[PDB]
Amino acid sequence: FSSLPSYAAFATAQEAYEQAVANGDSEVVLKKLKKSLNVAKSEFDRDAAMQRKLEKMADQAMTQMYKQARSEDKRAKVTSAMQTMLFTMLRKLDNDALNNIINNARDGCVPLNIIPLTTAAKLMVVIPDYNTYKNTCDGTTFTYASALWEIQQVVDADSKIVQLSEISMDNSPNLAWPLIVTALRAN
Amino acid sequence: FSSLPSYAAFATAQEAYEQAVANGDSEVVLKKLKKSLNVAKSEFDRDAAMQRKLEKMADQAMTQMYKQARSEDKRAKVTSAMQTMLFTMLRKLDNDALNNIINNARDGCVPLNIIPLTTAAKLMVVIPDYNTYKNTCDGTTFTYASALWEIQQVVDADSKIVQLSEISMDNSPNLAWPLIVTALRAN
Amino acid sequence: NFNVLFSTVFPPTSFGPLVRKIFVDGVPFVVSTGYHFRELGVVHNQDVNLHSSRLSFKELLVYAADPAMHAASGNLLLDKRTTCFSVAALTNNVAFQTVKPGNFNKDFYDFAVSKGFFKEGSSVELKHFFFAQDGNAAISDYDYYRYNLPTMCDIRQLLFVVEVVDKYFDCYDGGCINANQVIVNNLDKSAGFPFNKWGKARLYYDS
Amino acid sequence: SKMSDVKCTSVVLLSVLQQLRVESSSKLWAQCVQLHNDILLAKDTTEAFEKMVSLLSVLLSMQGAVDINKLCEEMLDN
Amino acid sequence: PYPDPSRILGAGCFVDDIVKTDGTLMIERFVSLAIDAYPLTKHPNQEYADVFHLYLQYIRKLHDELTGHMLDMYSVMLTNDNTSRYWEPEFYEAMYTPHTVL
RNA sequence: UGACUGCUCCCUAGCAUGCUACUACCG
RNA sequence: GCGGUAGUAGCAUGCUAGGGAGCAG
Repeated sequence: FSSLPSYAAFATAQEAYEQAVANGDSEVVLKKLKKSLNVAKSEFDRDAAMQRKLEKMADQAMTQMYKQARSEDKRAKVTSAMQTMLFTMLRKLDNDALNNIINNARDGCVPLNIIPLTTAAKLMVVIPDYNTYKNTCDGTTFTYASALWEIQQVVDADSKIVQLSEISMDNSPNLAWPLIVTALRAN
Repeated sequence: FSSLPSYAAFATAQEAYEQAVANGDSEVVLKKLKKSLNVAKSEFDRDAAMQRKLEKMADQAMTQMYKQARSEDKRAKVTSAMQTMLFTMLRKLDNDALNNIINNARDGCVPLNIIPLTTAAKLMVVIPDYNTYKNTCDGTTFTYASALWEIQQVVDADSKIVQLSEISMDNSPNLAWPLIVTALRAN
Repeated sequence: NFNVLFSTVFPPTSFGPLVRKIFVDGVPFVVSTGYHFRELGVVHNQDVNLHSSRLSFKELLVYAADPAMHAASGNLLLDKRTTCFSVAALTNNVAFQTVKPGNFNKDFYDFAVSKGFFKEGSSVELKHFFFAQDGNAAISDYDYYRYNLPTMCDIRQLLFVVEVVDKYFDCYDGGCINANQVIVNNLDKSAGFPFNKWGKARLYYDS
Repeated sequence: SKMSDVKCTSVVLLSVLQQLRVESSSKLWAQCVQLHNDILLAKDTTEAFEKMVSLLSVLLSMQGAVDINKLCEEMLDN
Repeated sequence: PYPDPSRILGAGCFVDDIVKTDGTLMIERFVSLAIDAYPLTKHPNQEYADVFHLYLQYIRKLHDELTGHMLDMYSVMLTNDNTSRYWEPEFYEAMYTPHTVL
């Protein structure tokens, strides 16, 4: 803002004109002073305006390109995360029972609702009350979905271990009742 | 805005021009004086508004920072504030049962379960000294929470049953004192 | 209309996505390549490739939103709290979510009381509060879908009611637009199921 | 004016109870929620007071929790 | 149109924390709530207008509290330029008069 | 853990247009 | 003598962008 190309000419002309004015010369030198300084300031005006416009344009361009780079980095990391999640969940497919039921299909297509029903290894049961409990998972082994399951653990709504010896009719009102039963496929 | 050099220059120019005009003069002097005056007037008038905008903006910024600091402070004392407020409203309610149970808890006689409302169901409290037993339990009836209850069991810190006739002024200080009375709500 | 009536005979485990096994660089996947609707019958996908090289971004997005892998890599679940069909449990624990009460503005209440408000027998009283809920509330509210029953319609009358409704919806214009003409407000909101583990909608509209 | 006061006090009491990690016990939290929701729907001012006594008994029967005596000496509850 | 007064009062008294229980931090909540509750002043019943008047007085009290409460410990001096419009009925009456000024 | 729409108020930044003003150039 | 042009300042108007909040289905 102080070392512009026209600054040298403008300042030198102003200094010379004002020295001539301080010399107390005639009115012609004053008119020449006025004209020269007017045109000098007029030419300095656009040189002082266009540069300021250009700097702000350049700054906006820099900001936009920086934010584009940040967006690309975020895209790369989300892609890596999704790939990791998929390849991690792949490793639990039990690839022998799944293959055994896939090959029985006449064209390779099977409903999705029967894959956990015939290939899962663990079963979870949520029991509202004792009357429902004694009709579904009474004892230590029960049958569901044409298979045999054996109990492995029982917890309550607070996630604390509960032993089957205290799930009775008398002791029922002393438990956080939304019980969760975990079993394993037998044989 | 009378603390800037622009104001000083404009004031001196104003005084000089006003004095010259009031003295009476020609046209060229007036033209030169106004040409040297108007630039200083514009110089003053620009800053006269720029300073105001700066000052109001600074005031708004300080306001916003005070608000943020106060909110951050306020969201870190919620437990104590809520407890103090709750006990203030509990004072203002002025109920006899609430006052009774609050004083009882303040002296040491707290309950062990939820106070029942039916004509049945068991209530258990702890009586740590003989004076509380003297105040509340007299005879075979129990007065708690502005109600009437009937004692049916007394248990000590050693869990041995103590009959009601045993408790007396000098006959008490040979006992495990944190007694546990279990009563039912009288009709 | 006829499919709605005829679909009530067949077993309920034969409806939904149809999956099969595809290979990506020699590893096997499980993806959905069709659907079996109760109303629209059997629908098969048109662009399915079994053997393929490493997949792109939109294929990852499509395969991460399919319930096939999530259901096939989970445990069996038998839930007796509700009567709706259950598929699988994604974890080893059941989540119980509660609802908290509100916060009391005591200064405003005192100011209102000091001006003759909330007196006995007044016609203005508080009946709007923040109600709290216990652990088993989400499933209890979801269990209200038991009021949805299969319904057959009078087709010869619906085919005329639809014409009258279309006459009602006649003063507008519509069609498809490109991806650069879509207007979205508040891009700082949730994105869905699998996607809420990595960011909001801004992340997926920028990436 | 004696009813809105008890409803506001019940709201504050439930907030205080929730701050003390009470919802880590499903039965107690369910009972507290039921009482709090029943107070706000009351129409007469006797049932609300007995339910208020029952709800306050939950906070009083927790030894460590809070200091009844300090909170009573701060120009607060008598 | 006018709403149920109980809804407006309940919105005034019951909130989520930080959003209220300190009115000075958010005075623009009560301005919107008073905008919603303006047409209650033409109701033949008397408490209905009292709701709107109470909201206006609370807004003025909150502003005075903020200015004094900030001038006291700190030394920042506040001005009341074009702020009194929020506790006079003419700012709210203009939202129900046809001449869509936004 | 926080969905899809619609309307309204407040604050800041930019753009466009208009009004007035101060200098300067040109005829 | 009148107009045009070039900067500069204040004021007003409508959009776009960002943030905070309110109501309704």
